[PDB]
Amino acid sequence: PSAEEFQQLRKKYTDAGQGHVFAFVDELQTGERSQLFHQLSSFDPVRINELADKALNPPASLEPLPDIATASILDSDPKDLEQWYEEGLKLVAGNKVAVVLMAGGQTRLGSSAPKGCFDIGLPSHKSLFQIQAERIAKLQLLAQRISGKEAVIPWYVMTSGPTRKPTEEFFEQHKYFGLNKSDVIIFEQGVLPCISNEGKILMESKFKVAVAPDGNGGIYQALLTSGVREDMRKRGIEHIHTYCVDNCLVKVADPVFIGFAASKQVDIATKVVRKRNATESVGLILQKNGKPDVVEYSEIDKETAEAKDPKQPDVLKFRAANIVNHYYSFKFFESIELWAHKLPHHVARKKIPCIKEGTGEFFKPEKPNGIKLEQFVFDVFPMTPLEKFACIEVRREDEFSPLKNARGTGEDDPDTSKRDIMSQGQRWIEKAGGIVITEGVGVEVSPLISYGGEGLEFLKGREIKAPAFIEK
Ligand SMILES: CC(=O)N[C@H]1[C@@H](OP(=O)(O)O)O[C@H](CO)[C@@H](O)[C@@H]1O
Ligand SMILES: N[C@@H](CC(=O)O)c1cccs1
Ligand SMILES: N#Cc1cccc(N)c1
Ligand SMILES: [Mg+2]
Repeated sequence: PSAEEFQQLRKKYTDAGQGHVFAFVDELQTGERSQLFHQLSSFDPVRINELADKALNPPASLEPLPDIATASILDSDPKDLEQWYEEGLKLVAGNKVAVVLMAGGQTRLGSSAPKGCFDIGLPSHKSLFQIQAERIAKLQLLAQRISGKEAVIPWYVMTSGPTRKPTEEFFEQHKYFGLNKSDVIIFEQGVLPCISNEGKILMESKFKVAVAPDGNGGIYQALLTSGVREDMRKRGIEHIHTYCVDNCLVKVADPVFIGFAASKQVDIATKVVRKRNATESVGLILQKNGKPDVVEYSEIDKETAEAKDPKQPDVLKFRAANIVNHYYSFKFFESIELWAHKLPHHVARKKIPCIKEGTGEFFKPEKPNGIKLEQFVFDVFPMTPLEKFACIEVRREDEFSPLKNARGTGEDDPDTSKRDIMSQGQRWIEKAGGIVITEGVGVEVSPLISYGGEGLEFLKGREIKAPAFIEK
């Protein structure tokens, strides 16, 4: 507001080679001026230059994880599965388990609304959010069955600038899907400015810098400034499940996963499924320089993606596909301030509509004109010793069905999503003794009826005409 303050900021940016952001301040109303001022005050231009330099002029041994760090639901001792399930449910019952939902993604889907609101066309027309909340509701009920006391899994929902407000409205319109409003917290990750190919801050309007969400790796710094970590501490949380909004099969706060990690006493555990083929758009979990790590599908070499296991020439050497289902101890979140700044910035070339520095005409670029920076949630893995890390294989058909693409794509889209949920529901019923007569597919089982296939005895011997919906 004061010329003294506005000039000092203009000197900082102009000294930093970013003076062009003041190019149009004389055309500006006093409100558009204070907006430009406060947004520019929130960035350190010299820090921006450092980020841009490392992204635009940037300056190792890879093996599978050692078996001491891996497990698999597909061949664990059934006694371990039962023990891990029970211990997981006891942790839920003790009110020590929190969930962080990563829902700050806008693009491959072409929907205006947050991805969590999407109706994949199930007979219930439930959104991804609602299905996920109902797994929470159901899990809290199952855990009460082994304590006779209320169980609470707080739901921390991480949004972005783009998705925050519509997410909150959506939850409020659905009355938080029957959870207690005081146990669901919506918070927001931060942003970084978008950077041109020449290292210049890009301007979205004559008074606003173009910025973008700082990647799901922004979760950690967001846990601090939002107050979520403090809330977790107040609730006595000790175990956190973090996952991506787009997976309609996500086993929220999965008791087997939690029990497995807590009994191994790891700082961090993560779920994988067998990679479907060499080109699947998934990060690969592996051992890099003797540490647990993830190579993202956008950064891996073709030679690495196609390497083959020696005695199995038709199988991929690296096939532990990351399904974005992570466990943390609370102790680990208590260290965020020591290492949140060590997280790398990954770089994507983007077409960012902006104002031309010269004339000032808002234009959509032909070719990629700049970059976006993103920290990745899993880049904490190499901070974690192998002995404090666990990677457990799950079943894709039960645990991983991501919504990445629009209806009509043919993979990882609303139709494969719906088909996976309903194939799962039929499978559950059949194992419980039900019969599904199909004349044309599958059955949608509400999470409030069954979290993971239990509680379906009441359908033994009963015939079900697919498509069907089983609800309370
Ligand atoms: C930073 C991050 O979480 N990347 C994840 C995430 O990729 P996306 O770019 O967001 O589609 O989801 C994939 C699973 O669907 C996972 O394999 C990958 O490693
Ligand atoms: N997760 C992706 C998102 C995108 O490509 O838009 C990124 C990789 C590297 C920087 S951003
Ligand atoms: N738990 C824990 C912890 C504390 C400090 C640093 C790292 N890498 C982990
Ligand atoms: Mg193993």
